[PDB]
Amino acid sequence: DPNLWTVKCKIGEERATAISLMRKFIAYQFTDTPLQIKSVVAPEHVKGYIYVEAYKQTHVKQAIEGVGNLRLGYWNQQMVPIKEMTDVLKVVKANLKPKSWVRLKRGIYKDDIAQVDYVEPSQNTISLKMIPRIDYDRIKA
Amino acid sequence: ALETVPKDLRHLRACLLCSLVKTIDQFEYDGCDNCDAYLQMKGNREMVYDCTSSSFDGIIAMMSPEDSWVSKWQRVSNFKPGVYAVSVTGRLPQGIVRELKSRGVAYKSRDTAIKT
Ligand SMILES: [Zn+2]
Repeated sequence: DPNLWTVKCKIGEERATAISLMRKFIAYQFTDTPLQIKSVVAPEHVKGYIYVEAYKQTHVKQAIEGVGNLRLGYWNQQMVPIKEMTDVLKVVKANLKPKSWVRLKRGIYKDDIAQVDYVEPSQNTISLKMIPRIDYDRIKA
Repeated sequence: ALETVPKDLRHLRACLLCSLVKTIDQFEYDGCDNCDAYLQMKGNREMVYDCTSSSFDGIIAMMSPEDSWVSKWQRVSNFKPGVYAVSVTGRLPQGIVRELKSRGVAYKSRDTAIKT
């Protein structure tokens, strides 16, 4: 059973980190310097450090050498105990389902609980059900 | 290979059979690399938007499914190494699951995420 290591990354650059290390692996699997990594875990609920799969601590050091996104947490590679290989894959309740209850972030109905009606397949806009709280143009000028 | 890596981070989805995480251009030009004779999602956009959805989370760089602890837990060890997901929510309609049982493909719920 392979071990899991924790490396430090830039905040905001998790998916770019994963999509860059995957292309390094594919860019070096056929040379004289391959990569000994199995996978790299990047949860969407975290922000700041990622997870990597390797048997020994020298493999992560000889695999992440040369990347500028992982140059900060390069001098230290923490190790998790074996019971933490499972809590990493757990996701608590994507988040796109009709007839559900979402809230707003910007606009006038901030932090107001609404409902979804229809979803646009273009992934551009979404239908919402809220209640207007305007004055019907009586108080404002 | 170079085809299973999504080129752009915008408009990417994940399937409900092998949790294949790619961009919307590769599911239409090439499709599901882990199932092409049972799904046939290359050559159109209705079948790509029908089975494969965007409601998914969690990203893993599967490289050696024959030797890794995560690949056996997600039952993705008999698949091609590449971009996969760990919780792909949703369900197939009662229009493509009936043909999968008669052909010998047991459609499993890949959603390992807990509900409340
Ligand atoms: Zn699939």
